[PDB]
This record gives sequence, structure tokens and C-alpha cells, in this order.
Amino acid sequence: MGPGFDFAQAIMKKNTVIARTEKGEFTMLGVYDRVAVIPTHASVGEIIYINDVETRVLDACALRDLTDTNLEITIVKLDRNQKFRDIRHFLPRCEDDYNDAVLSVHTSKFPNMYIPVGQVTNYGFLNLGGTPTHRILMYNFPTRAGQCGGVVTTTGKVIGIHVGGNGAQGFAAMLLHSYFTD
Repeated sequence: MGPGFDFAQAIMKKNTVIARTEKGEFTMLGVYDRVAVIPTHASVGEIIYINDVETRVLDACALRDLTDTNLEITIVKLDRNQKFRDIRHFLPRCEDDYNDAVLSVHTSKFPNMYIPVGQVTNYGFLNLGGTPTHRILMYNFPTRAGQCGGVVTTTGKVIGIHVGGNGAQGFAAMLLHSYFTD
């Protein structure tokens, strides 16, 4: 409908796949080469389904900060025959608050879904499903089951992936440029 949705759509159309684990279907953001991200509660194993195709996982790393606190981001390298468009230059370098964000989801349950979530707070610490978690972004939208892995964008930045909600607020794990240096 406007330039926020334009940027979100451009990311969804080229840089997302549907990932299926034994824990469900997730929006999965491809970042560069064969490297993607998914919430850690997806419990990625040795094999994953990517757009309903059996795919070997070459590497999977559940990120933690240097206090050894959960970040809820898993970085996955996929044995796929095709690279992602490199979007690392759209990743923020530092922790920040944002205005006018969009949460975008693409699954069998929720195809081509876009939600204007408005203002995003650097919330920081969250007890997420009983697990102490850091670098959490918060938005005041009543997000539901099926939105995990959803991409949070502003115009020109890819800032997080949706990891939970409490019925009134939604929570995303930050994406930082430093996670994807090679």
C-alpha cells in the first residue's frame, strides 16, 4: 500500500523460503549464499524441508551473546543448488529502536501476509517460553501462532525475525550485520 510494504514485499519475494521441521512450518529468511535464519525453537536437525523439498543441513548454529544468554536466532547453511540474493547491506550494525515497521509472513497457513506493527522498542531482556533471551524488539500487535520466523522490516532495513508474543505484544530477535561476516 506504501513504501514500507514495497520494501517488505521485495524481501519476501526473493529472500524467503518455507522451512518445515518436526516443530512446524516457519518463514525462513535467506541472507546470502546458502545461509538463512530461523527461530531456535524450530529445533533444526540434520535434514529440513525447504519449499517441501528434502534438504541436508550443512551447518546450524544457535546464537548466544557473550554473557552466554539465548538470542533465539539459528543460522542455517542449506545444501541447496541456488544462492539467495545478498541482503547483508540491509542489516543494522547496532541495537536500536525503529518507527513504522512491517511484519511479513509466508507459510501454507498464512501466504502473502503483511502486518503494519508501528513503533518497535529495543526491549532487551525477555523470559521467552521460560528461557532468558536478550536483544528482543517489541511491537504492540497481537501476533498469533503461525507468525514465527516472520520478517520485521522498515524502509531499507531488515531488523529482526518474529519469535513470540503474549497476546497483546509481539517479540522479534534482532538481526545484526556482525552475525553474517565471513
